[PDB]
Amino acid sequence: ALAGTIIAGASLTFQVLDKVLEELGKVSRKIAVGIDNESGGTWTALNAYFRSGTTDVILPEFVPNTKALLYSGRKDTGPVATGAVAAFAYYMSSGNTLGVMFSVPFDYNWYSNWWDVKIYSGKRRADQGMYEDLYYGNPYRGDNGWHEKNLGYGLRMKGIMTSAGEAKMQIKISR
Amino acid sequence: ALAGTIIAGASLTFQVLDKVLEELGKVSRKIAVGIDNESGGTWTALNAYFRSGTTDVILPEFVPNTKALLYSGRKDTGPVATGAVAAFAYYMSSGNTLGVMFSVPFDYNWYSNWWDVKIYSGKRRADQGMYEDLYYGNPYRGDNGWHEKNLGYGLRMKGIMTSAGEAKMQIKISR
Amino acid sequence: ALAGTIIAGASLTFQVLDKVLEELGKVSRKIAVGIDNESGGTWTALNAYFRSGTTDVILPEFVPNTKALLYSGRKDTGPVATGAVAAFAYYMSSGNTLGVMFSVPFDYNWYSNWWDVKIYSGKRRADQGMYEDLYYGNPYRGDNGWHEKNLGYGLRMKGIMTSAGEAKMQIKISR
Amino acid sequence: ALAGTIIAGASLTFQVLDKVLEELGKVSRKIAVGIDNESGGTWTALNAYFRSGTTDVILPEFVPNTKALLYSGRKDTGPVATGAVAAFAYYMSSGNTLGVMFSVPFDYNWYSNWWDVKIYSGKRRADQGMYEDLYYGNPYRGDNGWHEKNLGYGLRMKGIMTSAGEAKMQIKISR
Amino acid sequence: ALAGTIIAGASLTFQVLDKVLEELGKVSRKIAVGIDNESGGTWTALNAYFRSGTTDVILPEFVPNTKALLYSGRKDTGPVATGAVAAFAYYMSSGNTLGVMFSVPFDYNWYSNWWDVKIYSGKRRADQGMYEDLYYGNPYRGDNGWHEKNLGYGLRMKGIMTSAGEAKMQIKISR
Amino acid sequence: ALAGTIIAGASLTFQVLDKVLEELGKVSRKIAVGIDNESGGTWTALNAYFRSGTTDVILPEFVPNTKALLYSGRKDTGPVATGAVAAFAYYMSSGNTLGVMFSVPFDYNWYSNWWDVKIYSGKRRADQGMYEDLYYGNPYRGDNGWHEKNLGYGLRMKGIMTSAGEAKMQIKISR
Amino acid sequence: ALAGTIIAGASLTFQVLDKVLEELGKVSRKIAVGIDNESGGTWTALNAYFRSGTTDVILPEFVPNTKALLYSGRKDTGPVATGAVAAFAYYMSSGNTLGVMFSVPFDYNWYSNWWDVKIYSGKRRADQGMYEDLYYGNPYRGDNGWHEKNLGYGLRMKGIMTSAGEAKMQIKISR
Amino acid sequence: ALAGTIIAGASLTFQVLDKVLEELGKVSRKIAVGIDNESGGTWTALNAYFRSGTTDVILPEFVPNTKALLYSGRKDTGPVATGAVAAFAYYMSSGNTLGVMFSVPFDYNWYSNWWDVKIYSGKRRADQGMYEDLYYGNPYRGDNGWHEKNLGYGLRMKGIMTSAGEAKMQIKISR
Ligand SMILES: CC(C)CCC[C@@H](C)[C@H]1CC[C@H]2[C@@H]3CC=C4C[C@@H](O)CC[C@]4(C)[C@H]3CC[C@]12C
Ligand SMILES: CC(C)CCC[C@@H](C)[C@H]1CC[C@H]2[C@@H]3CC=C4C[C@@H](O)CC[C@]4(C)[C@H]3CC[C@]12C
Ligand SMILES: CC(C)CCC[C@@H](C)[C@H]1CC[C@H]2[C@@H]3CC=C4C[C@@H](O)CC[C@]4(C)[C@H]3CC[C@]12C
Ligand SMILES: CC(C)CCC[C@@H](C)[C@H]1CC[C@H]2[C@@H]3CC=C4C[C@@H](O)CC[C@]4(C)[C@H]3CC[C@]12C
Ligand SMILES: CC(C)CCC[C@@H](C)[C@H]1CC[C@H]2[C@@H]3CC=C4C[C@@H](O)CC[C@]4(C)[C@H]3CC[C@]12C
Ligand SMILES: CC(C)CCC[C@@H](C)[C@H]1CC[C@H]2[C@@H]3CC=C4C[C@@H](O)CC[C@]4(C)[C@H]3CC[C@]12C
Repeated sequence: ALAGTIIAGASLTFQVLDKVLEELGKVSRKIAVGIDNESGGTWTALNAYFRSGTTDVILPEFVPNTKALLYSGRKDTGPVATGAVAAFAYYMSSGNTLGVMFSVPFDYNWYSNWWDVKIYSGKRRADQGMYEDLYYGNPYRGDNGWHEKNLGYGLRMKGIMTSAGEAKMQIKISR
Repeated sequence: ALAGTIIAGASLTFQVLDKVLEELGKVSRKIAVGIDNESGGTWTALNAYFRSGTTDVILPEFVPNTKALLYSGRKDTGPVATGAVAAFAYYMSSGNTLGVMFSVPFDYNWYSNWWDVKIYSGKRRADQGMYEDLYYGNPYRGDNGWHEKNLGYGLRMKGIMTSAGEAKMQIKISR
Repeated sequence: ALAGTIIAGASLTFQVLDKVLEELGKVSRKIAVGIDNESGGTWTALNAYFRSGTTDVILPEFVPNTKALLYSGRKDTGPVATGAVAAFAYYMSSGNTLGVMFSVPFDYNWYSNWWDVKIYSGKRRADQGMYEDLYYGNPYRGDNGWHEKNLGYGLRMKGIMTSAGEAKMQIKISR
Repeated sequence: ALAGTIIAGASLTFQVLDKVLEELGKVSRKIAVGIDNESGGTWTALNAYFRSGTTDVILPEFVPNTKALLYSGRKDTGPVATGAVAAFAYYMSSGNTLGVMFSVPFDYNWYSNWWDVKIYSGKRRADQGMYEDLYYGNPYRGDNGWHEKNLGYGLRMKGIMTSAGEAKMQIKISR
Repeated sequence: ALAGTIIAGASLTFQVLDKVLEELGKVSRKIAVGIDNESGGTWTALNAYFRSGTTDVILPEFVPNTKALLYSGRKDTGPVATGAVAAFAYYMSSGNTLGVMFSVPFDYNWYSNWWDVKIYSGKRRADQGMYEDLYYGNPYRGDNGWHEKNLGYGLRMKGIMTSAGEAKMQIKISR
Repeated sequence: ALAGTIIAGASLTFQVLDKVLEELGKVSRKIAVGIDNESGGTWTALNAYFRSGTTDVILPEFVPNTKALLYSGRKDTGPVATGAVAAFAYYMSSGNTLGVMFSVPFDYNWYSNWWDVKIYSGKRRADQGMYEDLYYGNPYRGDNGWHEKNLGYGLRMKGIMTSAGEAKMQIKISR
Repeated sequence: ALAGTIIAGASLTFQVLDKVLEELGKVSRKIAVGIDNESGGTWTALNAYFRSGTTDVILPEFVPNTKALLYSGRKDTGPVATGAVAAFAYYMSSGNTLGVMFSVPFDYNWYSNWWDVKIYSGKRRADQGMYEDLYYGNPYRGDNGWHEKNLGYGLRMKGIMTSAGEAKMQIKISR
Repeated sequence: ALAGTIIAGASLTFQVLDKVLEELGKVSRKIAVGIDNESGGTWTALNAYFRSGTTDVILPEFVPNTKALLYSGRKDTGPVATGAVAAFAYYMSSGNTLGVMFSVPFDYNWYSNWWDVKIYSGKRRADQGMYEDLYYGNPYRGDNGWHEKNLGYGLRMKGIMTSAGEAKMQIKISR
């Protein structure tokens, strides 16, 4: 009976697809970001632009001097094969913008964790352009290594990002 | 046997529908709203009009000056493909109405999170008209970005709404 | 074999009915009622008449002045397609009766939440007549909106009822 | 094969009976009873006679003046279609017996909650006769309403019983 | 095929027996016994003789005057259709023995709860003879009723036993 | 098909054996032993010899005068039809050995709980011989009864063992 | 159909192997070792050599005089039929090495628990040679018995090991 | 029917693969690392290079003198047959680099736990070269044994690594 075999095959297809979707839904991609502000002035949040994923918290409005920013991101809920990729911008009291990019990809056999920090002149909101500038420029690997560079404008950066799918990023901005 | 194949196909259909309804019922759409009142006077609640969804709390009767409003909304219980969309109104002591709209849709490949704040002359209750004015005017995206505008009548607004299906919205109204 | 097909169909019927009855039993209809008494005298409970549903608490015997009544209702246990509909009466010290109606229906595509408050001359127990008077008169919608009216006899009402199947109602009676 | 069809039908019958017995065993009928004693003297327990059901507590030996009796009853354990129906007796210090009846039936489309209180001359134990006198006399409905009557011998009663299958009963006996 | 039908029937038999044995194993028969000693002297435990069942505690060695005995019994573990039936004996300081019998049967449509208290001259250990004397004499029903009698030797008893399969017994021995 | 019937019968056999082994592994046999030492001197542990079962605690090294020994035993883990049977020895300061035997069998329709206490001249370790001397001599039944005897050497014993598969034994040794 | 019978048999084989591997994985073999040091000097850990199994703790670096060593071992994770067998060595301040062997086998119908303690001249690391010397010499049984011997060099040992698969070992080394 | 047998075999294959992937995902490989710094100066983290696995913590930025480093590593999430293998580097205040390697493999019948510590001239980041130098040089086995060596530059090392798949490593660096 053709119909009986079709029903058996459709049932097997249903079981396999159910398992596959459950597996895809259990994949975890998220990041916890901490940034120390020793720049000498308050930071004012502009926006976070998520190329992939979303967040369960609002971008904290202010980061006073000698205080820390706590932020986080995660992939979209469900069996969707995307990660947590974003760039966010804080307007500094010195009159320039601190842009921070992270990328925690879904497919780890084509991509890796990446991150970068840059200073943009004036007031600059995070968007796809800023994310492309940070990601396709010279970003750091999320390689469990500490990295240091002069940001310019009398500011320097020191930070690290882990290599895990549930990533941690720690950065200090100093003057 | 035709009847046996019909019964097998019906059993498979029942399994598939049970799975689909369970997944539809597991979709989460909700919003938590905080509004700081620095206008210089008490706010008196008028009403919340839900275009979609409902709420587990009553609209707080009063918001005193320098205090905050806590409110929330959620989608309807069950496998129903709708979100949490509403506009609510607070009569301010200055004699005008603060109207706030949020939209957290169900289907995110056609819609996005949106929100807006406006002041209406006199005492004005939230209804479908207020929701349409806010949503089909010039609303902000729930895009994880802070936005500021002059509300008029000596009042200004600064706020943010996240992009998640479980959204957070934070607004401060200031004079 | 006719008997074998009958057994297979009966088994499928049993599975479907089991699921349907479980789903019907999971539907939740309940209400939490709070009423502030600022009338200037004690209220004495008469009775609550439930058109639909029941309650897990006794109608509180007294509500002193400046105190609040806490009451609740819910639908009947099991896969029964009814809601929580009632009218209850408190004898006020002024010599008249405060009647309160709520309706939280089961089927939300034919009915909505409704509520009302009225004052009846003398001592009047809640019954089907009082429920019909409140429900088929000019009741308020449970629309997440605050409503105000003069009850008469030097008393006024201000209250709100939410639109959810698990509803909250808040009322204040004032003089 | 006749035997194979008999075995299939027997398996279906066993599944259906298992389901039915589980549901019958999940039905809950019970009552929690509180009685305030303001008669001016101690009450001494005589006995509780359960027409249906049983109890997890002993009838409290004494109820001193200005104290309260806490008692309870429940239906029999298992898939048995019976409720919690009883009459219990307390010998009052005045020399007469306070008899209290409650009925929380199993089948609510033939029966309802009922209760009553009476005083019997002298010392009188609860039995089937007392239960029949209270139940087939003029009992109150467990209808969420407060009721008052003069018990005689200088005593009066005020009480209420809820309409739920998990019932609450509150009575005060006063002089 | 005869063998295939035999395997199908044996599988159904195994399922039915598994369910029946589980149900039999879930039946609960136990008793909690409290006895107040106001006799004027210490009691010294002799033994408890269990006609049915066993216990999870040792018979307390002594019961001083104005103190209480706490004891318990239960049916045997597993799908065995027996109850908790025992008689236990305490040697009183006056030189005679207090024997106490309880019976909590398994099959409640042939038996009921029963209990009794007696005083035996001298030192008398509990055995089958004592249990038969108490059970087949004039025992009290576990009927939720308080009972009183003169034990003799200047001692009297007042006690009660509930009618449940998880029974409570409370007795006071007084002089 | 012979092979298909063999496979069906083997599957049924595997199910039955799995159930039987699970039930056998759920049988509980254990004992908790307390021994009060009022002999006037310290006891020094020699050894415990387990005819059946084992223990989760070490034999306490010393039991000082007026202190108590806590010990325990249990049946072997798994679906093995054996109980907790042992004899253990404490060398008393008076120069003789206190030997204690307990038996909590697996199969209760052939065996019963038994226990005994004896004093052996000099220093004597527990072994199969000591266990046989105590068990096949004149042991007490674990029958929920207190028993007393003169141990000799100026020492006497009073103790009790319960009849349960999870047994409790309490002994006091006195001088 | 040969293929269908092969598939049915392979499925049964899979079920049986899954159960067997789960059973093997639940077998527990572990040991907790405590050693009191009353030798008069500090012990310095050298190494533990595991003939079978592993450990979740590091060999404690030092055991000061009048302090205790806490160590543990266990069998390898998974359905592997091996136990917890080891010898470990502590260099004593007197210039010689304390070697301790334990064996907790997997298969208890061919092996038993064993243990021993020895002193080796000089500094001697634990290895297969030391384990063979202790295990194939004259080791003590883990028989729930206390054992005493003169270790030499002015030192003596007193200890005990239980007979369980989850074993406890207590040893004191004294001078 | 060829298609029916193919579907049955595919269903069995899917069950077997599901079981195998679940078991592979349950394998646990991780390491917890503690390093005491008694060198006389602060350590500054450079980086950790993971040949296999990843980590849930960032490499601690600094290790002050007389303080300890806490670090950890684990295998990649999912049914991937790899372990936790890494080398990490701390720049010491003396001007040289402390490099530490650990290896906790997945397949224990081809590999074993290994570890090593070395000092490299100047500032030297961990990479594949450092890992190869440590692992294919003369590393210590994670064999539950303490090991000591002179690191040079006036520094010495003493440490231990356990043999478990959930490994612990303790090292002290001293001057
Ligand atoms: C072959 C037979 C059994 C098909 C029966 C039609 C099924 C597929 C139809 C009938 C009723 C339908 C539902 C009706 C209403 C809703 C609520 C809506 O917000 C989302 C879709 C959902 C949940 C529909 C899903 C599809 C549905 C279950
Ligand atoms: C076809 C065969 C298997 C039918 C067997 C008859 C079944 C349906 C009968 C036999 C015994 C019956 C039970 C006997 C006693 C009680 C207790 C009563 O308070 C509620 C009904 C209940 C629980 C009955 C339900 C129906 C029942 C289980
Ligand atoms: C067709 C074949 C498999 C039938 C085998 C007979 C079955 C039904 C018999 C054999 C042994 C029996 C058990 C033997 C002992 C007891 C303990 C008693 O206190 C209650 C009944 C109970 C639990 C019996 C229930 C019925 C029983 C399980
Ligand atoms: C038809 C084939 C599969 C039958 C195989 C024989 C079965 C029934 C036999 C083989 C080994 C046996 C077990 C061997 C040892 C023990 C430990 C003993 O203390 C209780 C019984 C128990 C648990 C036996 C139960 C019965 C048993 C499982
Ligand atoms: C008919 C086919 C499927 C049979 C395949 C052979 C099976 C029975 C064999 C192959 C590999 C074997 C395992 C190999 C290794 C171990 C670890 C050892 O410490 C205990 C036994 C155990 C767990 C073996 C059990 C039996 C085993 C699973
Ligand atoms: C008959 C058909 C369905 C066979 C399909 C091939 C199966 C057996 C193959 C295809 C892909 C394979 C996997 C690919 C990658 C990995 C990660 C590796 O670290 C461990 C093995 C594992 C998990 C492989 C296991 C075997 C695997 C699942």
